[PDB]
Amino acid sequence: SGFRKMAFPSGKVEGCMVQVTCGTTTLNGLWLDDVVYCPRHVICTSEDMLNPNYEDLLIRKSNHNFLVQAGNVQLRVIGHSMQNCVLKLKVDTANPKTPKYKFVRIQPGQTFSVLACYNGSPSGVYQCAMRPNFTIKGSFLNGSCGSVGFNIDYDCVSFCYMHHMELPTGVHAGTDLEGNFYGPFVDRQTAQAAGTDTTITVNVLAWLYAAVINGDRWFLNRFTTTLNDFNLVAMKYNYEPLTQDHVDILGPLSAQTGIAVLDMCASLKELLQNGMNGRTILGSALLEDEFTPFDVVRQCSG
Amino acid sequence: SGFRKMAFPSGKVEGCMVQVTCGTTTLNGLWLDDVVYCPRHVICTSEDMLNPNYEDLLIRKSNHNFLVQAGNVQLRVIGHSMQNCVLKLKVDTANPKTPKYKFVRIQPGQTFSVLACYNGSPSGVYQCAMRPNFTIKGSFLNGSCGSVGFNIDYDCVSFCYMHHMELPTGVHAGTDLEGNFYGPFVDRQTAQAAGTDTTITVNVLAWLYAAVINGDRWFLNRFTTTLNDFNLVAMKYNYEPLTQDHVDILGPLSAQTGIAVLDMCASLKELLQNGMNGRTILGSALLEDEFTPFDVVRQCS
Ligand SMILES: *[C@](O)(C(=O)NC)[C@H](C[C@@H]1CCNC1=O)NC(=O)[C@H](CC1CC1)n1cccc(NC(=O)CCc2ccccc2)c1=O
Ligand SMILES: *[C@](O)(C(=O)NC)[C@H](C[C@@H]1CCNC1=O)NC(=O)[C@H](CC1CC1)n1cccc(NC(=O)CCc2ccccc2)c1=O
Ligand SMILES: [Cl-]
Ligand code: NA
Repeated sequence: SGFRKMAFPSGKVEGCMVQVTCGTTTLNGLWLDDVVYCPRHVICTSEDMLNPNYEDLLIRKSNHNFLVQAGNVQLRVIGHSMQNCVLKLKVDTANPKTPKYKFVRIQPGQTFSVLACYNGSPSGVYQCAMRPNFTIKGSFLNGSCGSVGFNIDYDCVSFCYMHHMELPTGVHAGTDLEGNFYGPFVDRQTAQAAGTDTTITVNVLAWLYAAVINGDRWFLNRFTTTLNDFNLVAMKYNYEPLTQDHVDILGPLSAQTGIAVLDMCASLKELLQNGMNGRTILGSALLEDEFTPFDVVRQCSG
Repeated sequence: SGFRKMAFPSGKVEGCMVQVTCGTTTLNGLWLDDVVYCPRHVICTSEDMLNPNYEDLLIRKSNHNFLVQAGNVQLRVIGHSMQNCVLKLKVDTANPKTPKYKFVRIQPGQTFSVLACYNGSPSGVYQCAMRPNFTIKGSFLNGSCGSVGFNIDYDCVSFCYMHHMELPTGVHAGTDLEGNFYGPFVDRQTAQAAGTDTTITVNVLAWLYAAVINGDRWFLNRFTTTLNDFNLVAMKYNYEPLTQDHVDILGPLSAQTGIAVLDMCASLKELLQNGMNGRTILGSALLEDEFTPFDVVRQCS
């Protein structure tokens, strides 16, 4: 038993990480088949950052302006293509380490794993949620851009995130692997607002289920609640409202523990209104909202 | 910026993970060169588990009893050697994915990454600290035995831990790769005590430093304390006493932040003496002691 923030093993993705250099700027790219994917701002000087015209800036570049290094070997860039906020460099070699893979767009409240890289070398791996405001609380220094987030489904790597920038609050923003931002963000050096973050209620309920599986039972009451009653309490503590769909998702955990989703909602209800009375839950003094029901099932059952 | 529990990438160690079967028991092994290491209780049936004579139990086994599998491939076991609490199965083939590696015995206080496996398939990676009472707060289901813990220095993999068992309190216990148990534990199904854990003081300071680098400033104070003054309040709140070596190890974070180690020791005296009152440092309402000074550096420069 036990319970940690756990990430998918990084192997299949370590094999796709390369270094991309354009003049002064070097950052990380994703080499799959004969394409390398990286953020388009690789072309920007720090002058360009304030207010780039990526169209004009890319016309100034030719394939030979792009240095791609796979470990100790360079890959000749033959083509290049701007797709929204990513750059696709067509290269003369196909990644023989290319896994079975997918590009997906994750939803708020869903988690993925981040392979944090620098100069095309994997440095560290960790688990993130896409916040309801389409930001991530990651760990990125300069040189980490084009690091990716991913899930594995046995054989298949799902690529969902590429890291582009850090916002004034210290939270991070990136794109899907077709180069569209999550949220109202642009690849430019200007102060950008994220908006009010909210707690991922369905994930918090999942965490409380993980707590009971691991034998923290003190916060359980014999009470139940309706979805509407829970929700008008919840709104008040800035909690994402809970739909029938969120209940159907929590179902398998209901069943592993024999506690109905709505009895657990009554338990959450009481925690927001009473607040933990200096007790802990999975040795935490606050409620955790970055574990999906899938995360909890993956770990507390497989 | 930002600050996360980070694990080393698992690619190198994923290459070395195999499934080992003895009769009915199946678990994870580490395959380096032409040798697979695994926990020895692989030879046990669940009655044996209660009080095993590993010597007489191993005697009954021959190489053919030992099914080893690398994905779909069967490796021919051609020799077996019990070393403390690990089995060394010698096989006909060198792992061609064997990284540069060492076997190390980490100290209490130090972190490593865990690659959790089932049926010789990696499933997840997480970061642990070795507790002062030689337990780990792992995440381990049945099948995870033979899961290994490690650090990476550039290209070289330091193997430090192999998973054997869960204690009555929910924490986990294992061996180095010479199969000596971390702590006063044996591979018997019998209730065993870890006894009093303590807070790793040097880690709390490094984490306080991680906080300042990230702009959690609020707990900084005009004051500075002495080691002796600091340690008197440490003894009380069940913290490991602080030594010159600990100050010396915190030096580089001192350099990065411009905050003397004993200025920061005074923010901590403060916090233990007044609790946090439910205020948050890097959005934790409790003090974190599972980040080393090297882990904060590695991640904050
Ligand atoms: C990547 O491009 C990279 O890793 N290699 C170059 C970086 C990674 C960043 C920087 C540190 N942490 C990260 O996550 N990305 C950037 O530097 C972006 C590029 C922009 C999309 C075009 N970037 C550029 C300039 C400024 C910022 N952010 C900040 O300066 C902090 C927020 C802020 C606050 C006040 C006013 C403006 C901006 C940035 O992220
Ligand atoms: C491995 O043998 C394995 O993965 N094999 C398939 C497991 C790993 C376990 C599974 C659950 N969590 C883990 O860490 N290890 C064991 O099953 C050990 C083997 C014995 C050392 C030789 N093991 C066997 C029996 C019992 C336990 N522990 C418990 O039952 C919990 C603690 C407890 C409580 C009260 C009284 C006694 C023990 C065990 O870890
Ligand atoms: Cl906490
Ligand atoms: Na916490």
